[PDB]
Amino acid sequence: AVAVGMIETLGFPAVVEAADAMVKAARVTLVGYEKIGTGRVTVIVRGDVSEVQASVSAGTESVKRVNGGQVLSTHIIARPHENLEYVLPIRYTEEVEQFR
Amino acid sequence: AVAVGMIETLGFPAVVEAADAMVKAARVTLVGYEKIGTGRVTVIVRGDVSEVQASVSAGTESVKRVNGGQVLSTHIIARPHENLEYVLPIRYTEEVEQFR
Amino acid sequence: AVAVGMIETLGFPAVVEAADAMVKAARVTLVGYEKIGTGRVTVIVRGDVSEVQASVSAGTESVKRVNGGQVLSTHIIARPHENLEYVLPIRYTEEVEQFR
Amino acid sequence: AVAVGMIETLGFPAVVEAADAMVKAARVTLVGYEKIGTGRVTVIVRGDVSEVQASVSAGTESVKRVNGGQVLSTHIIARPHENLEYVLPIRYTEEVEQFR
Amino acid sequence: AVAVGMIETLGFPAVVEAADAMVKAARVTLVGYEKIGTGRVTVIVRGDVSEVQASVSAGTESVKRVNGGQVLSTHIIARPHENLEYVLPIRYTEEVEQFR
Amino acid sequence: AVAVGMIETLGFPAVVEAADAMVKAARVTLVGYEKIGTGRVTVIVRGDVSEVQASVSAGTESVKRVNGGQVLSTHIIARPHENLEYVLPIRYTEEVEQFR
Amino acid sequence: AVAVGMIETLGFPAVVEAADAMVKAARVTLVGYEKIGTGRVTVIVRGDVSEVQASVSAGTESVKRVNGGQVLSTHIIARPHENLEYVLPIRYTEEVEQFR
Amino acid sequence: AVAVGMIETLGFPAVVEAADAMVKAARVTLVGYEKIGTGRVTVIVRGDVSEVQASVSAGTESVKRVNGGQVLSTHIIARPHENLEYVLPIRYTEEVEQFR
Amino acid sequence: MQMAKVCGTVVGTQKLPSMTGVKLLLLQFIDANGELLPKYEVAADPVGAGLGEWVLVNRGSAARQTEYHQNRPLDAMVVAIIDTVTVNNRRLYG
Amino acid sequence: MQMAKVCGTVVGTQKLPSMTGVKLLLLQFIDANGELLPKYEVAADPVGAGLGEWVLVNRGSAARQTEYHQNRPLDAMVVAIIDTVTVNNRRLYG
Amino acid sequence: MQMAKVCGTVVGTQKLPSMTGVKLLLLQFIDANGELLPKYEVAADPVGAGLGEWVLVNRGSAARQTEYHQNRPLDAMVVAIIDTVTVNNRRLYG
Amino acid sequence: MQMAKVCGTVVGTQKLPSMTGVKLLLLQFIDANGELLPKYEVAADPVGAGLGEWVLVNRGSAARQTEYHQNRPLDAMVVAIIDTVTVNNRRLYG
Amino acid sequence: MQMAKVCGTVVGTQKLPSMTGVKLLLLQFIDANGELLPKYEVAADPVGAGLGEWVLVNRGSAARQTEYHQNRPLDAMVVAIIDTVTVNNRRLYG
Repeated sequence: AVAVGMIETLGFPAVVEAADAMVKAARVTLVGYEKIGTGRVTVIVRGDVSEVQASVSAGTESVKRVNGGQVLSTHIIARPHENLEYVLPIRYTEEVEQFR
Repeated sequence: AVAVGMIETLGFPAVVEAADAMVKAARVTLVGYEKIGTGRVTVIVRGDVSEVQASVSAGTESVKRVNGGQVLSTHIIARPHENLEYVLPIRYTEEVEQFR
Repeated sequence: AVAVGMIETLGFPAVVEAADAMVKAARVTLVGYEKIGTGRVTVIVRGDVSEVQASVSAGTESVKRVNGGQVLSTHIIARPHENLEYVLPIRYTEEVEQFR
Repeated sequence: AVAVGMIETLGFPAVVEAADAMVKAARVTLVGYEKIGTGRVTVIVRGDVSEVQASVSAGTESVKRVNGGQVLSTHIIARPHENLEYVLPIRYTEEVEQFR
Repeated sequence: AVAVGMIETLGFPAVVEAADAMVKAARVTLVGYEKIGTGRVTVIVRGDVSEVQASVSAGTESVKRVNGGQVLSTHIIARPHENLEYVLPIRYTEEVEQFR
Repeated sequence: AVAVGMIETLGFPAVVEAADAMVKAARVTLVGYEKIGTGRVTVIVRGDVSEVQASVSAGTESVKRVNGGQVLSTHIIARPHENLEYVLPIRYTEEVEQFR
Repeated sequence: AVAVGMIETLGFPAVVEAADAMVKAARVTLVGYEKIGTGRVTVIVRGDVSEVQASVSAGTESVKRVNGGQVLSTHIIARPHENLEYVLPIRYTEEVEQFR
Repeated sequence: AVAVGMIETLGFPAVVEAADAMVKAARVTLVGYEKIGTGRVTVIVRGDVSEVQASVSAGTESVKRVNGGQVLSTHIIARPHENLEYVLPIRYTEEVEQFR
Repeated sequence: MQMAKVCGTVVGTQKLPSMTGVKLLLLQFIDANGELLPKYEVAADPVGAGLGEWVLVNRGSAARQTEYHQNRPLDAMVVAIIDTVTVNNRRLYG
Repeated sequence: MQMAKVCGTVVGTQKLPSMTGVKLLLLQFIDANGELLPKYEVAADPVGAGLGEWVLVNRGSAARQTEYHQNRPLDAMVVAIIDTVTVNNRRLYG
Repeated sequence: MQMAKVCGTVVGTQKLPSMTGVKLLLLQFIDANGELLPKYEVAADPVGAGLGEWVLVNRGSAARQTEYHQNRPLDAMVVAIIDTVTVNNRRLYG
Repeated sequence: MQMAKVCGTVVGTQKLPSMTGVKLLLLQFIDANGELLPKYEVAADPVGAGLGEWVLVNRGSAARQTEYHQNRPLDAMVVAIIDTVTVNNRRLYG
Repeated sequence: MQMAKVCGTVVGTQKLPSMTGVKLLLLQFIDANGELLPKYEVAADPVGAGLGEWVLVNRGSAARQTEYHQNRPLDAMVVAIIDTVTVNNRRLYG
């Protein structure tokens, strides 16, 4: 399907700067926001592979300009399986259909 | 449009003193309140970027008077993307529109 | 019932790459996604035991592609009891019936 | 497609004993035979992933029967993409349709 | 026009795992397969340059799971000259036009 | 005759970057692609002496930007004898007469 | 018969510079071009024994102009048997009869 | 007009081998021959600047095969002034007009 | 510095290895009166700026001074997001 | 250097941390005859100049020579407040 | 940086010895709207770019930052091949 | 370098301390044919040049090369007084 | 770099001591199609170029990279004599 990028940060000010710099660097759609405990917070963007690679790489460098900000894990899946959108919270919601 | 500032503290008494020092120091509206686990609690203010910068600097110094709380991370975004208000809890709620 | 494969990772970008590697490696269906705290996130696949063994081993190696990703625990149950699908989130939901 | 097993040996007597051990150990079809230089010779079997795993492991142990035989590389792909059979010599030919 | 990416591995089981990981990771078409001697085997993918970059990086990491094979050289050309399709075997063949 | 330039590299991703950078640096025609064993691959360009000297010198520097790419030998013959086109594979084929 | 001169080099750019130096130095006809593996490439000239000796000596010294070029073996047969032209590729082909 | 290249050798057998290697390497015309004392002998070629550069580099390497001769000085001027043709002996003579 | 308006983003995947992680904004230059000039720039963006903002962008060797752009081939960099522009004691922007 | 007239100030709140404390002036370039050119600059101002003043502004890496602007991303700086300009032995300014 | 289109190649044989091995591309600048400007550049090309492509071109001493152009007399360099230009959330190129 | 004509002097008393002792000339650029262009510069003058002379003016960091302008905020400098301009083997100046 | 045509020479006798031995060429810029632009430069000429020749000239601090122009106040330098220009696979020059 449409490519998915994830940036996991330790902290909410670092994950908002990650989410803000991703949709400002390229034409991606921030679709998701996932908390899994112990402050590990992940934002999920969708878009083309050129946009997601540019957004995640620029979103990673912007978190290390935040005091107390730390990137735990970043990943880009260029072509996720269509099974993944129904189970994992990486799919487009109706709140973000204007940005697709 | 309206800037966003975040202060993440360790502990709830530290995050109320941070939130109280923010809306007293400048013309910002406390709109949000985020818990991500391990006691990491974030308050979100909205205002002009000059007012958000003065409030976040004042809310950081007020946690130092709370014994048992510390500022983990602060961040200020001058103009967040409109994708962020639909995914992240940084938007104006209808209960806080009297303070805008 | 049909076999269960589980990969538990520390982090959400590691669990989406593990889930995407699993359903691409073999004829398994990603049916489940479980958060239990401290960043321990588990994805659950269903399929034949040879396909589940081929997927779970392939999903473990793909977490090494993720920076900051770490597999905590993997397990494969070849023939789970029928009691487990009514209590534990290892069952086929209606949303994933197209991938079975 | 259906699964692919490859055993690469150094030497032609080792690759015929590997190919004969594979199709006797399980319900796989030897479909391919590839020379890439420096004595690196690869035989390719097709079958179900449980049969391919049982054959490729059994074809590796039978090269130890051959004096001067050495397994260089083994690999099993549980679900190869459909693009690979039109480029790589892993496909079923018309001569091996009686053994499928 | 369409970008070209190459992964050269030492060994045929490593070059099939590289080719299988490339067309699964992104929207590329495996079009070619080249042997130049000393066991050096090269697979050629065609796609967009962002998809080729995601394929070549995923195809490089998947050779590390093959015991006995190693990546010798990788390269990506964003837009090859039209001279290269007639001399070098990087062009789309009619057997693989269904995967374009 | 018309000048001939050769770049011999160890590896097929290095020889495609050599062939691509040669016809992009100057007005040369890639006419040939020569395998002599042990991975020694030679691409052959034709053109004017100013074009071939610029292409071979820029093609040599571009190969040492490829990982695993190594230039073995480069040469430019500014005025080859007309005996050499009938014996050696350095002549214009009909596939490359549009680029001359 | 008419004398045979052979220069064997390691590499294809060295063997074209050896062949171009031979037919310029004397009245020899380049008739042959032989690959035997491991990059050992041989060019074969025919002519009078004084011309073949003068060309093979001049073709050996011109490989030192090639960076990474190396002469492995040179030999001159002053009067080869007529059996040799029907087995070995040292004979005058019809394409090179204009240079005899 | 056309470029001018000079090779100064120590000795007359070295300057004839230098002049013979220049007009064989590229499309240059040997036009001149200059003696200035202390055995310093110069040959002057005219041609295009790329052809003059290829001839001077080949004429320098050919003096190394002469026992008792050495290259003292080489130079290439891409387009000499019209003043130099009337003062310095670098112009085309009447006898060399067949080789222009 | 020059005043510029963020008009878009430039994404390049085939680039130098020192150019990775660098966010590239397409900025159109604006005059002192506030009108868009027919002149643009592509600049690195360390100060996170979105589409429509007024930015200060420098030129040349000053783009390599922010201690992580130092050995990077950059000749333009957003150094500030403009809050307000006052011209002749009159607020023009903000 | 160029002659410029101080037309106003530019204030940015989100900037680089090395841009903190730098006073930013909006300078419109004037010609050799004293008329305003349709070209501007935003420059650092160590020499304290107010609105309407004639200044000399440099360009490029000369703005980073002031031993407190050295590692700052500045490509323009007011170096002097113009007292007088003489053109063809005739006083133009001052 | 500037956006440019590769319109051709420039080959010089008589040059400085530090200029050898440098691939020189004739690049015509394109505007932010996508049309060709009447302005060109000759730049070094480390990122292998062919005729017709859209490239990012830096100017000045940023061309000497890629650790092998360091002591080379280069004032322009292709730093990236443009994949996508998005202007006002609308894809212009790619 | 550019050819320029000395059209006057610029005197500033309120300046940087590193700008003292620097003689500032108002220089109008002339074209290759010899006419005055509508473009000027203010440059440091180490080579003593007076009103009406033809000078060669460099710009950028080349103005800081004469070992007493090294840490001075100068982006323009008279490097030569023009004796003769010969265009197409015809003397244009001198 | 820019493509320029050698239109003449500039001789200055009263100059800086570091400008001694520097051959100064008056170069008019040519466009990408080959016509003469109304813009010139005076550049140092280490690669010996005569009148009428097509040269590549750089600008700025790249003129000080040829290890004998390092501390010389030069902002322009002929780096190559153009042998051939190919535009859209068609030979424009040479």
